[PDB]
Amino acid sequence: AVPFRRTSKMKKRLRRTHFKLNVPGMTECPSCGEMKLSHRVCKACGSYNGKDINV
Amino acid sequence: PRVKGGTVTRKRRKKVLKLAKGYFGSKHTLYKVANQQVMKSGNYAFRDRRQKKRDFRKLWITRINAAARMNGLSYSRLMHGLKLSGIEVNRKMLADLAVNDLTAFNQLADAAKAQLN
Amino acid sequence: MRTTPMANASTIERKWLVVDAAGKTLGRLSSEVAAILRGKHKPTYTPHVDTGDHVIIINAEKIELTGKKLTDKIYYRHTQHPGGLKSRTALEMRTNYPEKMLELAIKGMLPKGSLGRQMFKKLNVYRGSEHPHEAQKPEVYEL
Amino acid sequence: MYAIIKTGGKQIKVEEGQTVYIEKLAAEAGETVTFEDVLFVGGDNVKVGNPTVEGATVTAKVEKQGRAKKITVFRYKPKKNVHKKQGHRQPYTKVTIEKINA
Amino acid sequence: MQAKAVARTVRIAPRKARLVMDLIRGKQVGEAVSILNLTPRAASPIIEKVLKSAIANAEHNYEMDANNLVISQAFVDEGPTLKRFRPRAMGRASQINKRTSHITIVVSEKKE
RNA sequence: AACAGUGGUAGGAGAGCGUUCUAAGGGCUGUGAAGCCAGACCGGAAGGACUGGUGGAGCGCUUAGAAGUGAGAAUGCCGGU
RNA sequence: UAUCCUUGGGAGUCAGACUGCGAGUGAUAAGAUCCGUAGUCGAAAGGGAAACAGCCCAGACCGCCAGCUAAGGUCCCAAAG
RNA sequence: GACCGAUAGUGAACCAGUACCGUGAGGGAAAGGUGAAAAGCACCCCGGAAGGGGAGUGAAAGAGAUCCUGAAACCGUGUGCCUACAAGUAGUCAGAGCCCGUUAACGGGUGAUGGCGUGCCUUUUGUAGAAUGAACCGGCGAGUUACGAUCCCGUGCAAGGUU
Repeated sequence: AVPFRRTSKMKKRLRRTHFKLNVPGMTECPSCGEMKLSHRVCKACGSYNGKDINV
Repeated sequence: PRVKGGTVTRKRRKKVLKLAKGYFGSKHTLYKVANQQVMKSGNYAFRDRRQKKRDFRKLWITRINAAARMNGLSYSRLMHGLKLSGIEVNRKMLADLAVNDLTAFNQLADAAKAQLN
Repeated sequence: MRTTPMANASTIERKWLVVDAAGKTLGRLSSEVAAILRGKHKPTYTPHVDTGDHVIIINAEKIELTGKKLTDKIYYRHTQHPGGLKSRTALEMRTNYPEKMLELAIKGMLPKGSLGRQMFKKLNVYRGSEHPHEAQKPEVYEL
Repeated sequence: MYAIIKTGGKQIKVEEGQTVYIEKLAAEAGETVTFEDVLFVGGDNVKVGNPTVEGATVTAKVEKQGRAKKITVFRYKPKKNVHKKQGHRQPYTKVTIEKINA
Repeated sequence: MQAKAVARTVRIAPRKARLVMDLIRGKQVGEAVSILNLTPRAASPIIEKVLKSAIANAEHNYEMDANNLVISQAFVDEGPTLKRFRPRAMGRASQINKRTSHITIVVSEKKE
């Protein structure tokens, strides 16, 4: 068993789609004006049970 | 004395792919498969011009036969009785007039029965 | 010409009628019902665009096969499961589920692909009393 | 008015005040032709039986000759390689009725 | 009107980039950029890079507003394909394709 | 005019069409030639041609004669994918 | 005379395949073996046989939503008592 | 030169007996185009850079340094129509909704129902095959030329033709 046909656009697309990449579950943190990582340390104000590191 | 190539060949090719246009993205983007669709479409056409004309008979009669039944009469003796009443079939096709005016078909059905009494 | 009087897709009939299968020989009843479902009855186009008449039975009782085959006409189907071939005799089909030997007996007499089995489902049958309909006030009839 | 006329070997349904696709029996451009081969007038009256009604005579204003578009004819013979093509054009005429004289 | 830049000849598959590409379309620029900047994905900073230059160019050079921009539309197509042999087992050779692709983006104002 | 008609593989027979080329009577083109793509475009039985867009410098109807003269087929051939 | 006949220019074909009718073999296991005849398919549609090359209706040079009809049917599918 | 025009014409148009291959004599490739004029982008900005983005150049920059005209296969983006109860070499015939629109036939776009349809060659009695060949598209490619023989048919002469 190995391909017997060239494979049309219809078959190929039905396969490769029905699922798609999505962005991570980042939250918008208005305390630094940029996205943070939900329930994880923020990349611009340190938010995760205290805020003190802006790196 | 050497042939042009290109353009000339693409003229001949275009006819096939135009007749096979509107299908898929594999039935006229591919020449060798487009060829096969043109054969089918042309053959289909010609046979069906005669097939359809006989099918119309096998369509009007079906409608008429039912309508006739709602006036106490069957198609076989309807058609006969019409010829007995004036020497007119009056076209089975044109007895489509049972849709347009119900009144006409009703009295013409009774007129059929008249010579069968 | 090139065309003729015909049905439209805005042409809707779909009348509801009481009918009984009780004391009816069957294939005398079911055949003539199948004709009307197929669109034949109308003076207008029969298969392209059509509306039949939906029919609801109240009482479905005794069917006559006029011999010994009333109680011994064995029905069959082959359905996916390792047990395959399941069989049910006429005698017990009449006793319970007599609906489904009158249901598949008008499907068997209808042609049609997709739309035909859709309109078909609106036909019902029962052995006791069936007609909750009162919107269209189903008209009595017997063949 | 409901009426029917002979168009050679066939008949066509005809009302009044409407165009009809007919066979060329001679009817070119702006002229006037009649159908005295009419055989039904009614739609509330009957004239069957009565082949050819002489109580009527349809009048038509000839409204152009058109021509039916080509339609593919073809013979493919598979495994025998034939390729006979044709397209069926053929002219036909059109007339418009507007008055069925009694 | 539009904010515009394009990247030509960029090692990244059409297929790979296609996923991320559709996901930023119709999206607010301010949100899209921030997200992309820190992700484990490697096509993310590249599509970001081009997007930021579209903003940059639009303002500085021909005058536009960067506070009104969204992402109008975008697409990705394979550019040239540079076949290279990689000695495949069994005395054979295969053609690995180090792709160089054309990431196309049309940013624009739509909140102006 | 009337009258009859059988049009199917192997083949036989009769006419044409396009393509390149030389020829003598003629004619277009930078304000857009050749090539390219769309038109519900028209005229063919079929082989066969018109307008807009792109393009950016050459093109061709008749009359004749000549060919590297028209591909869906031998894991055909070369490039692209 | 859509006949023979004579001459000149090109053929293609060599298990045909299948069926009925008539004679012979098994005094008639065998997609068993032979011929006189015609048919069809080959090469040529469609109709009826569920479909089912070769039985049966029959021969497609083109459109008509005109009619009659064959084999074969008329309760539904499968036109139609 | 009634020779060919980047697959043609020499193996080799072009920095080819080169590249590339075997121990070896030797075998042995592909590859043309920015403008008429380089004026091949002054000047600037962002991209770490790779690139672009404005401006200028010039008839032309969809001629901007990998570029003539640049099709088709191939792959994304936008839009009209359409599909989540169904049976198919995808059309054909016929209705029907929605959308659109013809210079003229007055016309295109689509697919929701019904009837009907099993690719082509190879090879035939029969392949739709569970026989033979093809990933696809484009271009490329196989009935020839000469001299005898025998007929054809067009003309000049024709008891003459012919060096």
